[PDB]
Amino acid sequence: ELENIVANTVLLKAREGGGGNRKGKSKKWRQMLQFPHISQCEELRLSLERDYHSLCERQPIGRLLFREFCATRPELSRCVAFLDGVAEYEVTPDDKRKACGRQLTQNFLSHTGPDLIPEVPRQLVTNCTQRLEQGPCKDLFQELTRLTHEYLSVAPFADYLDSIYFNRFLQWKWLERQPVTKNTFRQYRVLGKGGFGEVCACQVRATGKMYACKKLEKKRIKKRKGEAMALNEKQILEKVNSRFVVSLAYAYETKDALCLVLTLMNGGDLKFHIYHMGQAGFPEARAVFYAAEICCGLEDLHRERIVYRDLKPENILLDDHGHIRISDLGLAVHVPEGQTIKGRVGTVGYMAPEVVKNERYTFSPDWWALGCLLYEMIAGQSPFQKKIKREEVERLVKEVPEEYSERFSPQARSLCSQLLCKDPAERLGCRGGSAREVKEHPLFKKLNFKRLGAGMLEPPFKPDPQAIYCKDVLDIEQFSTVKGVELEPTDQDFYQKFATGSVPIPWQNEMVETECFQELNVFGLDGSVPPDLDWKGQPPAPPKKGLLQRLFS
Ligand SMILES: Nc1ncnc2c1ncn2[C@@H]1O[C@H](COP(=O)(O)O)[C@@H](O)[C@H]1O
Repeated sequence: ELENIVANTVLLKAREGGGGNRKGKSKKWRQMLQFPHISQCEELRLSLERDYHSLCERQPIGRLLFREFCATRPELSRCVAFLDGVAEYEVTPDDKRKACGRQLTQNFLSHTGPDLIPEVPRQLVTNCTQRLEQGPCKDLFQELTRLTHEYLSVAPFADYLDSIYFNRFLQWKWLERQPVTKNTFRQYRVLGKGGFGEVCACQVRATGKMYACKKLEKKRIKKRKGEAMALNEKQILEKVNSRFVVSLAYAYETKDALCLVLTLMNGGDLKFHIYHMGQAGFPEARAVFYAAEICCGLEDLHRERIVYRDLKPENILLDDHGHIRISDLGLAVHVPEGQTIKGRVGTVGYMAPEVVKNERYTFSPDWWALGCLLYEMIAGQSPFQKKIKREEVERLVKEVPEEYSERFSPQARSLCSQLLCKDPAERLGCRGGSAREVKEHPLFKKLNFKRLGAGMLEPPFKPDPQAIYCKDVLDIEQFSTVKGVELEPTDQDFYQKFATGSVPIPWQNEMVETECFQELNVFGLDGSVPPDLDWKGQPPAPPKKGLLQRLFS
């Protein structure tokens, strides 16, 4: 008994605040994150490409340092501010947009004050001013935005690369490139049973940020020969950078397992929220909201020529504020432009007709599963799965249309139905509109999609922070740890391929949030209080006025 309540309260403290001043941070982090010697970077300097878009735009710390560098030179300092303005304007609602836009116009484009960029054609200045007033469109400034970046990305770029700031960046880079091992994290109670090992929470000792650790047991992998299936999930997760898919931050090995460190979703899975949450299912508004999100998620994966192939309740999780992210991408795969793929894989009941039939496809199955899941949310039960045997369900799918209980509204039916159309080439989404058409379904009346993608819409249910949304430890299974299997040289080569260590972007963001960046990066503030006496114990000319007062009365 003891054990459960323990790890439970433990986790809550960590999720709460941790250890007081040190927000989860180990009492010796400053050391864990001590920068390397400048010379230790020279190697890494040569490796990194001199690519503007890479160093100044994609890599948060990179960008930050670049901004920080710009802050010094007024001509740049103002370029940056300008970009930050447009970026805002381009998300500012219509009723306020014109008011906001005009301020930037008068601030940065004033023909009176110092000029913005070295060579700006007077045409495009006035040309923009006009187009503004009559109908303030999104891409109003794109002309200048493009020109601005063109400016920076040349000489002010080279300048930064050849600045101290860039050295500082190299240091930061070195840190992320450092080996990661068991030691980098703390462990906690498990959270669920994965396909290849337990998933438990974990904290980065040095930064104190929370993560999930998907463990995949080295042995259980060779037995099932699911070596690709692992590497696959990783390589994908690595590439992805969507708001609706869990980001991966680390990939490392232990004696027994390979690990994926993932965005810790505190609200648990939907399989929990539907079944073990009093009466089954969700009110319309709610189920809608999720589908709507999961929609964008799918959009994003598809926009990246990737098909999920495993949308279901086990694999939709919730964050602290109450948004969702698709997870477990073991089955996912990349669809080359202008091509199709055959593959009979998934979870029974959620696999689309053409899948079961072993037919070629692209993105169909996902939109199918969204139906299945949207159904399973409102209805409170799988539309096809009381325990039912294997083959029958497959048949039940191939031919038998869906049956509605009295919970579905007029429109709630129309969507689910269109998504559960057994004819792939006529199924909603797959018709030739991608997500665009699914979004345009009238069910999503009072939801502004542009905003939802920014996460600027409040979810109709905020989880209780003090709650743990999953089973207790001894209430979770464990398959027989079959012996009679020994790891051989050939496997190590793969383990090399797998454990990349820290993932650049997410690593960096962690650094920023946990404030380590700002706390550690800044140089020239500590110890800079100009000494009372010189090296030979003498006062300067003239002697510190406060010092005398400390030696007399
Ligand atoms: N990032 C995460 N945050 C919280 N729980 C998770 C996370 N990833 C997986 N789990 C839980 O562990 C189970 C097994 O992981 P998976 O096999 O990846 O779905 C899932 O069904 C979830 O309940």
